[PDB]
Amino acid sequence: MKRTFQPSTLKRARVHGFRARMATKNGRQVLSRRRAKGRKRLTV
Amino acid sequence: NQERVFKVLLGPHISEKATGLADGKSQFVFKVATDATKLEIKKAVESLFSVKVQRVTTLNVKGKTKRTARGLGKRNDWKKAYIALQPGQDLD
Amino acid sequence: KANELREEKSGPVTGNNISHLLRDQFNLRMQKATGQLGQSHLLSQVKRDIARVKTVLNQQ
RNA sequence: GAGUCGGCAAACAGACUUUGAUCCGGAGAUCUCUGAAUGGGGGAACCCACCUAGGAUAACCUAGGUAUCUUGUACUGAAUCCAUAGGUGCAAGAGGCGAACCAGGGGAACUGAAACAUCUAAGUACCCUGAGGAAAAGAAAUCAACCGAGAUUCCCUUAGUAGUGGCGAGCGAACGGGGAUUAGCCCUUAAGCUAUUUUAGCGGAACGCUCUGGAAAGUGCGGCCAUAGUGGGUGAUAGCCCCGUACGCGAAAGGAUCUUUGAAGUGAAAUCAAGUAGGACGGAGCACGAGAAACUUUGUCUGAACAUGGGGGGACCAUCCUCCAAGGCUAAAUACUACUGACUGACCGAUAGUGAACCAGUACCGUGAGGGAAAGGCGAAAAGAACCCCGGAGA
RNA sequence: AACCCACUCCCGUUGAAAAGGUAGGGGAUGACUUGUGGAUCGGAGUGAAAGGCUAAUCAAGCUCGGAGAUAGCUGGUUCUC
RNA sequence: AGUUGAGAAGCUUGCUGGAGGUAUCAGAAGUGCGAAUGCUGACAUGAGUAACGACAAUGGGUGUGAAAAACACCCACGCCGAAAGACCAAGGGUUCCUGCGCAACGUUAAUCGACGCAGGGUUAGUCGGUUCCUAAGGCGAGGCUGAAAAGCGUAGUCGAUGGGAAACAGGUUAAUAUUCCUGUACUUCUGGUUACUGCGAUGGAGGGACGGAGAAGGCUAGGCCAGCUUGGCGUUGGUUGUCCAAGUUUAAGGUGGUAGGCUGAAAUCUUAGGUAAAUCCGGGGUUUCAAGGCCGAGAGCUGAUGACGAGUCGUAGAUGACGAAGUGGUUGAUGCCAUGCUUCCAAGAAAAGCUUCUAAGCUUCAGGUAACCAGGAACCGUACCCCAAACCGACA
Repeated sequence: MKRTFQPSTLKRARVHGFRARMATKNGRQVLSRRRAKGRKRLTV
Repeated sequence: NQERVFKVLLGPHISEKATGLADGKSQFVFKVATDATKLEIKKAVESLFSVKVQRVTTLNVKGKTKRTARGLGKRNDWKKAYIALQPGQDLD
Repeated sequence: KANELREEKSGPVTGNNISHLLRDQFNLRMQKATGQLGQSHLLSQVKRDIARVKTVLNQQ
């Protein structure tokens, strides 16, 4: 039956994208923390 | 510009679908620069081969992806233009 | 070389020189795409020769 | 200074020899699109543009410009007569990021008390805002007793002492000694001043025969070096085979540090103090939980003397002592390490040491924040097995 | 009848399936079903109300810090004489 | 393997191994494991046991090959056919096609593959995007509010699942076509030219612009029948037949203004309204006339003398050329007219392009009006799957 994940690219970018994280103040701290660990991606 | 004409063409492409195309019609396949418009390769054919061409179509190719140990390999991607000449003046 | 090019020629004369070896760069990209280029040393040489004449123009 | 075309790794093609080719250091030129991202928007690495001066053929290209806020500075001018708001043009600055350190704003709970409400934990964790290479603090309305000491900051004692505390758990000074370091001055505002090292290099001493061995640095047998003898690595154990090790020279050119030096700030460089001191309820900080509670603070309400005054000496009062509050400026001793460079180890030796010696914050697991592995070794040298036979022309 | 839902029996329970299947059932022009896009969040939302749902987790999620929380309670504690 | 001590343990040697080891006596300890439903790799018993994923069936032949129940072709059986067929949207990300392979994968074998290595392969003025305008909602200069972070919101500018120009038919391919090719079309823009001429806003008006249910109709796609061409003469009993099989196709656009619907029209003066103005709309007065006018499927004619066509003829296996009939009668939709019509209460989106009005400006060049040749239409996505072995469920 209906599993709990139905994919879409327009909903993914507006919630978890870069311009969404960079807009707020918590999200810019999510960027610096995830960058300074050294991850390859930063924008899932 | 004085330049920018000697940049937008990177040679022919000849293969099974391009060999039969240039014989039955007059259409020649060039592996053009990575970002060029339909005007500025209409001019770079009239300047570098001295022939008149009626119209030009283009398309983009995605690079094929290899999967091996210790990496994924994305090959380079590239544009491609079919140059449809006049019925005379097949080019070189 | 570079000491040759600083002999004055001009802004225009060396400015004519660039449109010469862009032809020689064009013909070496056409022959490589086809089957006939053995002198692979020539192909990596005019890249280092266009760079010289652009240097002696953006400075004097 | 004779070889070279980066690493995981072959065959092509070629550049210079004795010097500028690789190769190392200084300075410059280019520097696509994203990102504070800043011409307007966006789903980060995309779309649509204007303006100006030039060039270009019914289709464009060069070259710059074009964000908001502060300050200033012109021009401009609403209801409104004047003239402020407001609007444009220009100049200068800021914005973002970074491990810890410092000062402020806000500030828990578990847990202790063998339960638990005061109290501890604790003004600790965390969250914001500033600034600096350190910051803050500092030049007596301070402490001592009738003797005297003269800024602050930091370590060692006084001392787990006087105190404080459901007088429970607990929390805990000062005075005085010993040290480190050794300056004091005054008006942002009556009337202000606020010469050496460093990034590249170069020279650098002394050994021969003889055995065994695949191969001598080892067995033998002698000699030499020394301001450099416990280094590395060379076919096995090398002061004397190779690279290095003790001293000097530096350096076109930059950098920094002390100087002269330039401006300006670094700033040597004048007074002084009104809604101020005190007071009354309500809170904080003082080791100090309304306690005989001094003193500093400030949310509400009030209010002085003119340095013939004033305020301090732990309720309070008289006598003595000692200092000038309501304006400012300051080096040194001090705290820290994301980043370097030398060195050193009664530190580890691939289930240890970083999560990570291996292409590791990777693979993978998650809508996300986030979590997060396993993985070293042929030989001195590829000399990495020509050729033959069975096999699918393979394994 | 499509379509949405889940009343009964049997099979399945190491399933084909971390909730299905084959037979039968109820609504089926409306207090309907549904596609795309948005809004509401942790002593806080939503709820024709069952303490139900909020990413297979819910009488108060998930993750990282305080934090090696506290355990008069269980389990274990390595060579000789 | 031997041997020595009360014990922890010590000592000497045979083989493998191929470069490090530590008397003695003192120090420093990450100092001694069988057990913690201990932790991480290896290997057992269960056990060559259960299972091998719907109870839509396969049986021969010929081929290739080292080897065919499963691969290819052939002949014959079965099964879905409101899907087990075609196509768009998501989503995926080269799985599509061809050479070369078969160790691993695929619940077995494989010469086969959505599997390895190497090449190839997506063509747009009109189809979807971008560009224009907006709904819910987001962000938000200035501005208020707040210990700090920040919160709310005006101008404004983003946000489709909606609203805004235009194309269809046939050929071609190992693999792409409404994109290339032939054929006939349509829309918008720029530069000249010519004949002239009141141009102008983001501001007014008009329009765009819409609910449920129901019923009259009118067409059309499609489907059958009957003719008509090309071929056939048999199942053994019958069948030159009033028989048998197959084929009888054709678009967008032009012209046309019908079924049917809505609607008074025209002149002329005037005006407390359209936040300014208006020659536009609104309101008022007179007069003349029966109504205009605006929408609108579809038929017919044309596109089309053309294409396509069973076939036939010229390794004729692949191709080159030729090519007959191409018509009438009926029955038709849940498909278009219909964004209509009537009825009922629960009273049924916005904004722009489009048409017109004028303000400032006006220099009436500019700007507009037709007519005309001349040219242009940028950039992204186009392969394959899509009730599925390619997407969501750890899996074919």
